[PDB]
Amino acid sequence: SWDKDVYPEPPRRTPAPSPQTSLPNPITYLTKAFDLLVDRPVTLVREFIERQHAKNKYYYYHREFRRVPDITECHEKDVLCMFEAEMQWKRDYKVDQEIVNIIQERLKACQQREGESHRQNCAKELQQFTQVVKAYQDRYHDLGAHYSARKCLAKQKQRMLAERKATKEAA
Amino acid sequence: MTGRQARAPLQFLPDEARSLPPPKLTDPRLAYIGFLGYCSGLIDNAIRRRPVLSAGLHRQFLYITSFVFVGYYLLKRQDYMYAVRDHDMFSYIKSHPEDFPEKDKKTYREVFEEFHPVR
Amino acid sequence: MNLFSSLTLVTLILLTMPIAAINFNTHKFTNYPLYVKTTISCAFITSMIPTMMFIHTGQEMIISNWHWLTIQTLKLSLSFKMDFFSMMFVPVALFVTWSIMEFSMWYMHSDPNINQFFKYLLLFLITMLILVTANNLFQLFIGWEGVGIMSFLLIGWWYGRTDANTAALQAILYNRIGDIGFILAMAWFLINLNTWDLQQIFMLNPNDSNLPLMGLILAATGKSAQFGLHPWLPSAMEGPTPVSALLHSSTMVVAGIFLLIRFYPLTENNKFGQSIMLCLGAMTTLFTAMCALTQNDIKKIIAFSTSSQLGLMMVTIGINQPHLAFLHICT
Amino acid sequence: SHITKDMLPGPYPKTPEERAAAAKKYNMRVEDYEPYPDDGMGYGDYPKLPDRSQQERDPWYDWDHPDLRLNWGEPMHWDLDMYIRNRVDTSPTPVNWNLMCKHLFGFVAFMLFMFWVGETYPTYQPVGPKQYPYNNLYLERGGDPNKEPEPVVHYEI
Amino acid sequence: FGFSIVLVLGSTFVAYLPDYRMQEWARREAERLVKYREAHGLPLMESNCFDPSKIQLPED
Amino acid sequence: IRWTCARSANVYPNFRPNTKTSLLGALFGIGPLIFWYYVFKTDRDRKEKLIQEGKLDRTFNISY
Amino acid sequence: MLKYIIPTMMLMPLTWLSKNSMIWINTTLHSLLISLTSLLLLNQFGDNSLNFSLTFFSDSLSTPLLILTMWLLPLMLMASQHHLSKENLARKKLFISMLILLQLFLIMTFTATELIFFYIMFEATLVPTLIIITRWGNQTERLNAGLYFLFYTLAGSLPLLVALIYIQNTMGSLNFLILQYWVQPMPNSWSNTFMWLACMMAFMVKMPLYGLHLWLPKAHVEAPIAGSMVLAAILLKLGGYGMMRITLLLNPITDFMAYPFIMLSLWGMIMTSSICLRQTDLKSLIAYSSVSHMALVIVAILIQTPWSYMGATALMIAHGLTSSMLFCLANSNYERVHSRTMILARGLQTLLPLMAAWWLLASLTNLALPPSINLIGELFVVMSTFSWSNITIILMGLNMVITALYSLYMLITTQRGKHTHHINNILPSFTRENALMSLHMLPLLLLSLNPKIILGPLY
Amino acid sequence: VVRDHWIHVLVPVGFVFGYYLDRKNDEKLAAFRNKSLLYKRELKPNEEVTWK
Repeated sequence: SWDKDVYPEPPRRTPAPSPQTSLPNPITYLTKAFDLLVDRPVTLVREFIERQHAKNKYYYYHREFRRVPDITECHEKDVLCMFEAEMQWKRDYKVDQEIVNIIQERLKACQQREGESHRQNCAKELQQFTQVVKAYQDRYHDLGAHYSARKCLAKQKQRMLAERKATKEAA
Repeated sequence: MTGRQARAPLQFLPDEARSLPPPKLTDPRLAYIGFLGYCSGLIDNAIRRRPVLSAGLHRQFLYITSFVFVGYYLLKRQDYMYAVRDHDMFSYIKSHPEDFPEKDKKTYREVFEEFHPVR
Repeated sequence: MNLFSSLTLVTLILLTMPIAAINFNTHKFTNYPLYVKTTISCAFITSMIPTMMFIHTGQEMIISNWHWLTIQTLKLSLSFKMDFFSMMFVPVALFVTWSIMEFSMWYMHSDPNINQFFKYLLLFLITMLILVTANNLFQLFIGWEGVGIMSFLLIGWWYGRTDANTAALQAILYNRIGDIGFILAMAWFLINLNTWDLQQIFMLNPNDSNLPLMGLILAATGKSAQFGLHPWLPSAMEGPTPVSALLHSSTMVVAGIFLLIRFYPLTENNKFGQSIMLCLGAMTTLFTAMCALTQNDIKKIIAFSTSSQLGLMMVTIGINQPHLAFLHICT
Repeated sequence: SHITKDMLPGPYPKTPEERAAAAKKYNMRVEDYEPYPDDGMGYGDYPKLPDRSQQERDPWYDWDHPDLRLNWGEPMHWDLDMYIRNRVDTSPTPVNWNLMCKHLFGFVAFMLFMFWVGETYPTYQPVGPKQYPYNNLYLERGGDPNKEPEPVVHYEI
Repeated sequence: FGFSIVLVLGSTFVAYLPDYRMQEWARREAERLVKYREAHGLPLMESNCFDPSKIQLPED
Repeated sequence: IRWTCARSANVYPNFRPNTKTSLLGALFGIGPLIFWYYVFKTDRDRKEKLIQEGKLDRTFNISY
Repeated sequence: MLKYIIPTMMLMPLTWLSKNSMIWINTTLHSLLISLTSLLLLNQFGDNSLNFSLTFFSDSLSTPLLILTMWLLPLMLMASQHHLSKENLARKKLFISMLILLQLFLIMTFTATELIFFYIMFEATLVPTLIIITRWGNQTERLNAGLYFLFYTLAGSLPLLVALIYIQNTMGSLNFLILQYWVQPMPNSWSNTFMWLACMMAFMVKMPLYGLHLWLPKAHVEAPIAGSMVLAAILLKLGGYGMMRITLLLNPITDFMAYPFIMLSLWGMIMTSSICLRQTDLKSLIAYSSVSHMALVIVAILIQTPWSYMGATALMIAHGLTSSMLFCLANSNYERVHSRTMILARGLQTLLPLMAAWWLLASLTNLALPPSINLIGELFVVMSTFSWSNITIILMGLNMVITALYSLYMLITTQRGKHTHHINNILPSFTRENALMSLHMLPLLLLSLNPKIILGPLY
Repeated sequence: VVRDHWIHVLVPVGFVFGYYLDRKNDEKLAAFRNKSLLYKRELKPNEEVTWK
């Protein structure tokens, strides 16, 4: 299962077809025979396997880590701060990429479920996609291959100094 | 780097060399030396046409013994030489505080280095 | 619907037993042509049902699973999508191929290399199916180069005959010029829309799109025997008869225009694009019809006729009318 | 094995003994041995042949090598890998070569110019644009939920 | 000892093992973090990954 | 055998550097290389200056 | 890691104190055991590399190459009989122990930490290749092959030592981590240009780049099959691995000083794919094919994208398997007829009707048939270089076209159309060559299913 | 059946040997037993170990 909070669904909408025919309805005959002749034995087998696995219980824990401070609270060369600093940063980097993946899967689900009216009621999800990806583009983009942490902070300092000079000139 | 008490004659191992830790039994370097000695006895069989691995077992034991011994003395001398080099370095550190000043740790909240992106 | 997805995925997986069967049997089944024909018939009857469900209401659905190398900000799973084209083309192609299975039972009565022939022909069908179904665009590229190389093998079925493998060389070369156009298209979609998937392409419609449209145009005119890059077509008629029939009836001949059909929201606008579409198609159609006069080999004539009809479909994409072109494909 | 003097250093000179040697070596007629000549492009002393030679050699002679028209002992023209049939077919054409290229370039040039004449001069059946219902069918193009109404209407005519 | 002990056992052994380079860990961790940043209103994926209080621009 | 030994191993002997050999060598070996070199300098300096202005379409250009 | 080092040593006195009809089973069996032993290694996770000592460690660049090495040894050791089983017992034992010492230095090289230790193990990788190809070089110019070989590799790899010692005594020690965590950028004085030029030029020589690929073709056309497989797969991807590591330093000038090498690599990639369209000596087509794929590797290394490094390592491993397999097939054909030429041995769809299946399968991998790994490599490198520039795709696609046509020419030239019918000595296929093909093309398709293993550090 | 042939048993013995020696070397390398900021709990419940 999942968290429907973080994977939202639009509320369900289904009508009932009302013939207004006299052939009638072959596919209803087929889907009833399908349910009785396919969906029954797999239901029984899943019952069997559920008992055979719930007879004894395992658990797998979601791994969680602490928060070792920063690169900005680390000294000159002095590796034993920088090491924890960079592994903390790189684990944030991987979880940040997967956040981008989750936003994109929401966007695909909105494309398929909203149908051929594209620009109807995906635009808030499109809005937050362009917001988060403006952040990602501004923050992790043009560092290249050997990103460690130091180029990241260099991009940070240089970016906000450029913006500071820009707002100083604009005022 | 020069002697440093060649005054104070040649003295293959000084009597100040009986404070360092000795090389232990079956330390891996003299194990390598013994392997080299075994191989030396083996090629010693191999030069002449006497057969390998056999008919020379006293010579194999001889070459093993002699090379392990010589390597043992040189391991003791080697450890002494690095000890005297470290102690002279730290003595010249402590002798003059005036020329090796303490680099105050400019932590990275204030250190400025530019970016130069690889696109 | 569980019925809908279940029946579509088994229409896939019914085309997967027989290759593994004669890869695992080694006791030569006499009933092997009858076996491949009856599994194509069973794939047909499973494929008739959800298309009629689709026309019956809609319920227009995609499947997407088993993601591998979900590396950076993108991801790619094996995924394919049931809208209209990949929904109800597959019965026509299976039906045509079922009849050609009959006809090649008879026509190839006199070769002991018949079993390998049916293995290649079913393999070509699998790749044509995975081409026409997918929306994850890497899987489209899988189907692309696979139908190219099965075209290579089945044109070069009769080894010997230096003209035949010459012809197969031309065929695989114009497939690779289709490949240079297609990978340029994939390049632009990756570096400017953070994926290569149909749905996000349609979601975020760009403004400047001339470079990927030129790439797609190159892909179609490589793949589907259009002018400049047409003349691998009598070359393709060098081979045996039912290979040629399936090669230029529906499968592998329509894959060039299938792509341009599939990107109709992107080729809505850019009137420069639609002008390129219909001008190129008119050029193809006139040149192959003018060349089709005064010919005397039958298969060269039928191939030139199929190039003329494909040029009509390029013009049909030039006007904003994609679904009539799909109608033209099936008929 | 193979003799040392069945390799091949140096070109043609001097003409008595060296051309006699190459005639004995490459198994050719004496005054049909042609080196390239020596512009120093490599090329050693290997012969020139009449250079097309593979949609030649009409296929009913029944030589030895069936798909190459070999006869086990011809001196084998230098560029043979470009001349196996399946690579380059130099048939004597039914027309010319100049007539071919002039007519092909002429036809494709004329048709592309007619395409340009088409591109500047469209057809249209004489009809104004459609009457989209809500302000050129706004709110269902690219977005714009409450930003700006864009007022433009249609009248019954 | 080349297929019957190597190939199929290697097929199992590399078909699955734990999350090589922390993959599904990152899936579920991003799940929980984005659910938290929806459930407490603050914008998801804050830009400026280091704290601007702990930064010092050199001056002109 | 005689054709193959003439084709590969009997090139480098024999040779002399002629005007035709040296001319065609520096033409067909260095010409395309230096041409492609200048055109990639030109394309790269365009794109560097243009995104240095900042008015490029890299609104989302992550897969670099 | 010494758990892998020390049985690879103890596989050597094994081969001495076995006898006739007794060396073979021991060597092959135990080498396969070591292959399982390093299949155990792949644990590598997340934060960093994994450290096998105060001395050894493994990046995830090093794990698939290391497993490829321990896979490729028993394959090789089976492959290199029937062309030396009729030579003497002592010389045969010397041959097997030569290859084992070779593998030992390759494991030493791939699991390096210090780049000076890496350099020592680089040229210790060199010296058995020399002795094998010269002692069984099997044609009249094995002399010149070994001579060209060793002088290109040393005289390119010689000043690399000087540059690394200079870096050693300007920036402390040489852990890959302390090469990292402490590297500071170095500007555009001309000394920096020469230092970068020294390091990158030595590995350029070992890739090859285009102006230094005539190192290669003599050193593969006049090699035995064992040294050829060794040389191609392990040594060329070893050079690529070295540049992949030491490109961590000297990023702030590689942009300004990387323009000639990319252009050399691109125009040479086109020229090399063209030059392998018309040659005889079928053995050499795989060599020029290898130069084409390594030129694409070098494009991927000098552009510095994580996309580019993922494509680079996949292209490395897939081309290693393709070239090693295809060398083994060409040796099968040369065992059939004593020619090595291309246009002679023809036919063979009729005869040996399943040797052609392996030719077809390798030829389509070298085509980059799409579920395979080689297309994954080439595709991501093309994506990364198109983000590098909007123009280079002319060269990449034209490489794809000419690669398709020469690879297909290799397929349908020698094994299509008509047997020359004065051959009458080729045997039907042994079990051994069928086993060798089976050991190549099961792992290539099995990685074609699940390839998340072999992508690089920037996964 | 060991004295039948001792040739074939050598490489797993060597593998176990190198594995044992890497155990001993990393246990000589037992600095920072709990002193990281990220992996630091109390020794529990009985005997003073977190990796061995």
